[PDB]
Amino acid sequence: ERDCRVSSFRVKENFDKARFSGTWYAMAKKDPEGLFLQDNIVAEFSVDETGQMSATAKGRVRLLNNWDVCADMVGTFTDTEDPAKFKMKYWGVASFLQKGNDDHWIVDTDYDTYAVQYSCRLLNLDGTCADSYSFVFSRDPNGLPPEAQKIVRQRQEELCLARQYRLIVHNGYC
Ligand SMILES: CC1=C(/C=C/C(C)=C/C=C/C(C)=C/CO)C(C)(C)CCC1
Ligand SMILES: [Cl-]
Repeated sequence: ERDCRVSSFRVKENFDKARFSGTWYAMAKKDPEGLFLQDNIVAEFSVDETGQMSATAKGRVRLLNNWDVCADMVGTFTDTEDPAKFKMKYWGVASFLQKGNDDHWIVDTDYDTYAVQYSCRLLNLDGTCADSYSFVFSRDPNGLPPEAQKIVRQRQEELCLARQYRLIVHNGYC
């Protein structure tokens, strides 16, 4: 019954880059295919005088055969016609870290408590996502208050992802 076409997904009305700036702690994630950030994930968002949003991110990644490594990433966002939908060019401060360019949607936020992010890297032929990821962020590293949690759960369901998240631990690995 639920519409899981990516083109159907609502995102944050009148998204405000300035209000979104600062530190966001990843509390949960739905993983894409392939190498991804593992845990201890913290993002720092900024916006400059011209209005270009950028970010940095720290987090543990496990390069295969179980090598751990605190990845240190940089992201720059290109605006689209939708104020909450961006193209994110990203890379690591080290050359060998993953680079690429992902859709970056702010699905919902209240700016001072929670944010829900979404990226579809590849569509299915029916308009659903073949390869997605999603972060839930909190301003407080100790987690969301119940009212925000309940909103986030609704957004998770709307993205057709609600069963597919895992919690992210923060234990000082970085
Ligand atoms: C950059 C960046 C983001 C995603 C970064 C990613 C996905 C990094 C992946 C790194 C890997 C896989 C390293 C292993 O080589 C998110 C969406 C958190 C917003 C904050 C800025
Ligand atoms: Cl569930």
